[PDB]
Amino acid sequence: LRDIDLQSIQEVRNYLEEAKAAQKILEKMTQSEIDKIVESMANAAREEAGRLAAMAVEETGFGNVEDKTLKNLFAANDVYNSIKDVKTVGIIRRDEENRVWEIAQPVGIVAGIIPSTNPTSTVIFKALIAVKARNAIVFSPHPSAAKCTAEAARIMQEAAERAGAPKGLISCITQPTMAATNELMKHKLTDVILATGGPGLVKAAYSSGKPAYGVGPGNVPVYIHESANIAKAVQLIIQSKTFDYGTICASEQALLVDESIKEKVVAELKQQGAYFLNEEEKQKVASIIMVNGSLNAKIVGKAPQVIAEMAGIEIPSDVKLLVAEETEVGKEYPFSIEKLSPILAFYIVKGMEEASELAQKLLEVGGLGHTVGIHAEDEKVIEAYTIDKPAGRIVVNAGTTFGGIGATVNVKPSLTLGCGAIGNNITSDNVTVTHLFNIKRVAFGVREMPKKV
Amino acid sequence: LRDIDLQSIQEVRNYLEEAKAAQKILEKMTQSEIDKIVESMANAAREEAGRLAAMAVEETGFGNVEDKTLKNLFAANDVYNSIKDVKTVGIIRRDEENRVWEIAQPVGIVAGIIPSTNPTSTVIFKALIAVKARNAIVFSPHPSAAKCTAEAARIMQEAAERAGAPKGLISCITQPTMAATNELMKHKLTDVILATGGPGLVKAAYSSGKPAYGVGPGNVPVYIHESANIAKAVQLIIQSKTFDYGTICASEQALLVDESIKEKVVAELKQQGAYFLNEEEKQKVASIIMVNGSLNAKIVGKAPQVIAEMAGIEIPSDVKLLVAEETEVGKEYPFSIEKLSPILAFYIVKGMEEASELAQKLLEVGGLGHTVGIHAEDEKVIEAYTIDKPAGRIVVNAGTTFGGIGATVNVKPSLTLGCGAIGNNITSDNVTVTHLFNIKRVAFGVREMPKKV
Amino acid sequence: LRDIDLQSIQEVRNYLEEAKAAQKILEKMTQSEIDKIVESMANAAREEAGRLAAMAVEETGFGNVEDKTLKNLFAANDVYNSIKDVKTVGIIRRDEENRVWEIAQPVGIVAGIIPSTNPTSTVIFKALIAVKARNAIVFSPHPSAAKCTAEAARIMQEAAERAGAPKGLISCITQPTMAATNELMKHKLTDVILATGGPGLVKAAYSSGKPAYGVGPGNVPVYIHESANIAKAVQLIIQSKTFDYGTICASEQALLVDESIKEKVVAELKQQGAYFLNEEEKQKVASIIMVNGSLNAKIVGKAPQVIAEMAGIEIPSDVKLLVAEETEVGKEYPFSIEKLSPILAFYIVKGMEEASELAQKLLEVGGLGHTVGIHAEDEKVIEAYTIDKPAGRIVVNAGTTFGGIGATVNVKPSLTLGCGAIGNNITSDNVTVTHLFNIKRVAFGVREMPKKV
Amino acid sequence: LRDIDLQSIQEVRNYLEEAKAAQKILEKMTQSEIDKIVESMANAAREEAGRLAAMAVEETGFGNVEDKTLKNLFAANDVYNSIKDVKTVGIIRRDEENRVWEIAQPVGIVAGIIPSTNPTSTVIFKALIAVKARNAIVFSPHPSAAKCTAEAARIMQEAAERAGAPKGLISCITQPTMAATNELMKHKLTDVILATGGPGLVKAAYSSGKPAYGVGPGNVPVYIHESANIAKAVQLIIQSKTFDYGTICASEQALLVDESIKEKVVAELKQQGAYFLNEEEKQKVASIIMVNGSLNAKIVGKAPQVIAEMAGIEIPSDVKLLVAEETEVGKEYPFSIEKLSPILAFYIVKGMEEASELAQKLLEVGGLGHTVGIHAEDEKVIEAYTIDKPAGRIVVNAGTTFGGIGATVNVKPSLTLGCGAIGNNITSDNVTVTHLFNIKRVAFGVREMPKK
Ligand SMILES: [Mg+2]
Ligand SMILES: [Mg+2]
Ligand SMILES: [Mg+2]
Ligand SMILES: [Mg+2]
Repeated sequence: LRDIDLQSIQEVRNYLEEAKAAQKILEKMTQSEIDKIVESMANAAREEAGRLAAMAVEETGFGNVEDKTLKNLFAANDVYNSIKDVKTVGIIRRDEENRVWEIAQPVGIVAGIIPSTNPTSTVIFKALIAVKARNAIVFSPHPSAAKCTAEAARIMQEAAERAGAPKGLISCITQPTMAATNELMKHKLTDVILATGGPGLVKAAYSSGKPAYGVGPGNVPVYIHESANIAKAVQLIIQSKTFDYGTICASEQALLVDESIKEKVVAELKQQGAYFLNEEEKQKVASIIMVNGSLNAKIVGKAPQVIAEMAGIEIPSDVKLLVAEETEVGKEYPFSIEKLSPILAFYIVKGMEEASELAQKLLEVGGLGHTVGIHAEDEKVIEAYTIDKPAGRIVVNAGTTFGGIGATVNVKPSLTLGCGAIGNNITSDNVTVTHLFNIKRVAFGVREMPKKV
Repeated sequence: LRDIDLQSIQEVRNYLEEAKAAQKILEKMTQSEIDKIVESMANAAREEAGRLAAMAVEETGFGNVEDKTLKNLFAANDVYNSIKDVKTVGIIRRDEENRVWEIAQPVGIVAGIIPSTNPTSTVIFKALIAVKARNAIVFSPHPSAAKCTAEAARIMQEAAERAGAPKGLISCITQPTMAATNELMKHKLTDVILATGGPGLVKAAYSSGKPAYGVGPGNVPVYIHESANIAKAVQLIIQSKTFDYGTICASEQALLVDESIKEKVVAELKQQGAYFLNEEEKQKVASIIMVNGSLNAKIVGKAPQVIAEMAGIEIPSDVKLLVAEETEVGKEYPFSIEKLSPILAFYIVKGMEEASELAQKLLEVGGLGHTVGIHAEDEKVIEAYTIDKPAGRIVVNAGTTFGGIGATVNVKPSLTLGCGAIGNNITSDNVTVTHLFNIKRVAFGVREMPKKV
Repeated sequence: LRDIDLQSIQEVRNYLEEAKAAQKILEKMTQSEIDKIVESMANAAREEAGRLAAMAVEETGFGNVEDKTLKNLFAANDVYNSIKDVKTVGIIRRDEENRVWEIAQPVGIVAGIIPSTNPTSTVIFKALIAVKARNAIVFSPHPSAAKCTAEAARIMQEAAERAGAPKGLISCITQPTMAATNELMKHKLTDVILATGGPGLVKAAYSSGKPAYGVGPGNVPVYIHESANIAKAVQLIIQSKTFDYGTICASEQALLVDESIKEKVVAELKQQGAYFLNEEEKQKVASIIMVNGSLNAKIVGKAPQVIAEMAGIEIPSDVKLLVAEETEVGKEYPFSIEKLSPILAFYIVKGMEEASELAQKLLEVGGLGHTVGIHAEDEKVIEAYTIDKPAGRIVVNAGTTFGGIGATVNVKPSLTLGCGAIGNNITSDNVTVTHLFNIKRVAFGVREMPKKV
Repeated sequence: LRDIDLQSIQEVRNYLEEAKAAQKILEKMTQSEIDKIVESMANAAREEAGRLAAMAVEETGFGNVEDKTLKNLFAANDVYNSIKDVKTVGIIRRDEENRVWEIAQPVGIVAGIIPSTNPTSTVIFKALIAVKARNAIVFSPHPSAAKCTAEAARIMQEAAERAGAPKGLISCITQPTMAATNELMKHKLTDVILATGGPGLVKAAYSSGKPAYGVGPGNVPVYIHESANIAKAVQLIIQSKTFDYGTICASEQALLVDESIKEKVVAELKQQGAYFLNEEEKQKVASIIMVNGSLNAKIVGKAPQVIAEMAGIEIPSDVKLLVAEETEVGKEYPFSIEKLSPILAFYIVKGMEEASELAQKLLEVGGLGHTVGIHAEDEKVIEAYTIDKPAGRIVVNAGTTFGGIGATVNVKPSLTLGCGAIGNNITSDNVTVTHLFNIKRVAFGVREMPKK
């Protein structure tokens, strides 16, 4: 075979056949044996966190090395700790009085689609949950992130083998193509797809004929209520928003601010490193946010100074993020969409009801089912505001990046955030190890069936 | 007539838009208002169980009215009782230690695909679980069951309306066509597909671009170990196998019997109404079990006497099931496949190990992930036999029809039995109300994110 | 509004069924009855040519009324004269020495796809050749020209009918949709597709499952050799290029001019109304020629003054066309593409070999198999230049608009110009009446077949 | 084996790229150089006719070696003779009074789809007409005839190359797959599809995005009018019908016979080797004509004795064809469909009018646009009968096999019989060399364009 599309198809087929053999071997191991493999994988991810981070920044041009290192550690530490004690081998629950017990059943071979924004960390995370549940996994990288994705996969497989795992358990397409992605998603041997990517790739996953856990995009609106701790709220928002220069789907995109505290919030934002664009600077930044009707890849995950330069504006070197005041919401209004960069929209609101109506509109521009935030000290207000928001993660008094993924609030640590039915997803959960094994129920007859009505 | 396809598309579009408006109204109600609607629906199903049963037998030619009535009552009583106390409105859980509230979120509009074998009971089952989780539902019948399916939906909607539900909540396609099925599965307003049907239609649901809960087919092997109470085992098996003349996917298809108790088992089966075919009779029956290389629809749900007539053999009028001693397994051995009728294969085995190898082979002929059975009093044998069977329902000392669906063993009452990844499904659960709402998590800041490494 | 797609499908189905019935009636008529019908149609077109021209300019904003009026007359007169004496009924050829005779066989129902640039004239031309060949025809308009296209079809039907034609012989989709176009191209009653449109629609026609005659796009290069009558060649070029403000695919897009007459040709161009853009103005005009990577629709068929304003430059009010001197060819050099407007590129060449090289490059930019031109009085040069050019119409000493369609050179009058295999078409012919009937051959035994080798 | 699909796709891409290069070199040759290449090809086909015939019978199980040898010679002789003097290089026509020239332009690369019934003869025919028009051609065989089809191709290429043709001009997919068929039909470099096969491949060819010449199936009804020379009609009918055991699409499938001569026709048929089935025998043969609502592949191109064994009937050795009297027409009546084997239907009619009505109904069962036949000496009846038949080939006083392909009546020699719009084809012509080059017209200004 000479041509790269055919070669990539053959490569996927080889990987899946090898994965099938590897998973048969893995399924026979004890819980201790599995847990030892997962622990070794987590240890290698930890050791390799910085180096993988630097590969990703260099290859993709997104983000910064210190934050990608922390993203990798989040996968190596937080994800690992949330699954290390989960029972995944044999009988995992007995219910003596109902005369049922539950047996864990691996799904088999998982197809992992990896994003360009979180390439190495998503590999670490998916490799850990897949292998803990006793599956093999075959990865498909984004073409912009092919080399670092593959290196992360190799490190996981080699760490797994050192602890006794079989060859071919963890693999990665080396030459990404549409043909190979299509083969991986539709192949006979593929059992479950974990599709972490854009809406089109997720749509393909749910068109594949295979069971799939997809995600949806975010466009996270955050309400700062007049009861907020303003300095703390601003601190949390800025740390979350500028993390890896805004590459995570759960990051803040718009602030909705009660008019009674707007002056204080602005001053606090400015003090903590935000640059407020004037009407002319806003137009110039706006004109590079979108090209040809969608987000400009060239601003994704870029420092505020790089964005400033691209837009032809002039800012201080210590600026942490750009902010623009906004009144409108929609695709024709670039500051109201998901920006995946250190840029925030700033909407003034009269109170909670106007905030909710704006939040609903912003979610409808490419954020349904994903994440919202609120900063407030009034529980009544928090309860009334949050109850009807279409998001699987409703983050209170925390940065939405770190809350969404379960770093700083107690949802399951994950880099695959299901957006529920409203987001065209099978679940609203943070996807984790329990999504990658089936439960079999052994159940005894305890009632008699009548055969007369 | 030329344009029934276009009219059926239009009808789907009308139902979904009416379903959209209805669900919005439903979603605003209290738990008690929802529960009153569900209760009224259950009551009406109970009252109409016999009339729906009769419509289904006459229209499809499958089964008998007594058993179909019981099947409807299973949906009206067992399913109702298993969901009536489930919380589905608002905050369903507050986790004070983890600082997380769980909010129940309806998926929206469910597309319910209905099989020709369990037409009215599946409608009852799906309508109850859909409405209890605060959804609208649009049904799609098999063409050979369009009238009884639509009548069951009509009765569910009228019952719901009587107790306060909005018009348009529950609807059913009246003119089934490929175009309409396609429209329903792919339409922008459809949120989740419940696909109960053949592997073809389920594959279509997982190809639709939408989240789906599919099923897989059964081909249930049942092991009678030498330790079994033989009279009781045979009774449970015959009651289950002949229920509705064998139309339920969980019903027994092959018995695997320890040689040491073969003669007793055969004699007990004969005593309880089984007719063992001789070699000439076997071959005549085998000829009408499949046409092309697939199950012959004309024997599905037929009394033994009808089948005898079809195969041109004669049998006593009191015969309850046909049995055929067999040694081979494969698509080309018609007695080893799923027969969906009162025909049972009979395999002799030396012990448990040989039983497992045959069970495994039978499941591979179109039963993976579905159901298995075993009859035994030796607990260690039970434990050893059951641990490695690829079936979501592993039924011990009960009829597999009634065990699988949760009538006589404690799995969730359901007529949509997921077969997990091994059967191309997103779950191995008995599908129930918890599969039709997403959980949103309101989660408070409880940890700090480290700024550096 | 929601169901306009479904209504348009039903509309197509009605038209096709009525056309089938109409065509059956028409096929039984004599040659003289057919010719009377065709004559009536042509007279009606001749009478309506001005009115339909004004409708098309009004609805599409392309071109001008005087030139569209002449375009309609081309179809009502030239096309009509080229077919009125063609034999299309019964035996059309007798070969007595070969013992064979030919019988004309109508193709049946023709699907005619109509462009936005030539909406009324293409309808006239197609209706004439279809009915002359004893076919029915169902038209599909471009959306931006639906009204004037439908009105042209109506006038043709009513004229046919006045002369004795059946109802439903000529029809037109009134609400164009993708669904209707698809239905028309693929319907079981559709016999032959005339696809006059962009490469996307023609590709759809060759993917329809049906026999199709398509076109390709033009990008016509014209060589002015030093032997040319310069005043006459510039006059021919200008009249052709500015006709309907350059909407026709066969219109000149680039001039290739011998260095030795460069100054004379430039001067002659200016004298006859050409405005040569300077570097400043070039860049401004280029900015509006392409939006995204394709031709800007807003310049199509616009007077040079409109284009000047759009580009924000000032030109004298008597300017008939803009000209830009160029050296590069390719899809990123906007002056080298097909411009469908009164803009002309202008290349200097040392002589014939460099002219050929450039013409080949220019046709590769979206003109393959369509049209080329040369002005020259040297016969040897004409022969050597034309022999190897990939164009079905090779126009000598004439404007290419009028030449390509057969107004001023002797190719068959047509508005559907096949670009041959090189342009992804079944023919390189100017499509006309002989493409719309099949020939049947009645042939007698004249030789004996050997029985043995 | 797992990835033969991928290998076959790569093979197609290699052939197309080499085809491209080859055609570019071929296009520069003189008419004289082209004609020498074509002649050399036709010579080699002639020499290899018997050998190819034996391979095809062995590989496919269809027909017999003698008739297949004749079929290959028809391509090597009749097709060659019909194209060898056609002008195809450069300027092919000049017109001083209209001031127009015509230049022949090769289509480029031809994808030739080859049926299982005529596998080697169709390769010879398509290669000759494609290379004569100065094209390259890539063949796609039916899986049942892969080896003999590739060998026919190899022989043409070798012969062409001996006479100076470039490498890669003529090629053939060696392992047929769906993937490879799809690739060849849809590839960027493919210019024209010649689709000779069942309605399904033909549909795929007109669904490919590419210009295509398809065929349609035959179901040829033949009318024997009371004015016919009966002994001669029967002979022509039997020789045509039994040729290669009935594998050619133009072959007779049903006789429509004037009541007034019925007895003589029956007697004459029997005398010339026909076996008339009794009612019981008819039911048994009917039972194996159709399998699963379509023509049973297992009777295609089989001797009548072989068909007799399959049906459980007993017939003499010297029988040449089976005949059944029939009254009904439709898919539910196996004797009324296209049988591609030495089986004929026998209908009695009162006269021409019932014959036409019957002929129309038989064509609507899978024969539209293809071929029809009549045997008669009354010129007026011939004219009256033929004028309204929807067939591109209307064969008079000849066997329809040999008439339809142009062996024994003057239509262009061809094994790709277009069935017109009524047969879902772009033409009703016997496809030949002129369908494989475009005409470019060099045309001079002769008129002025006005205003108002
Ligand atoms: Mg699998
Ligand atoms: Mg929705
Ligand atoms: Mg037709
Ligand atoms: Mg080409």
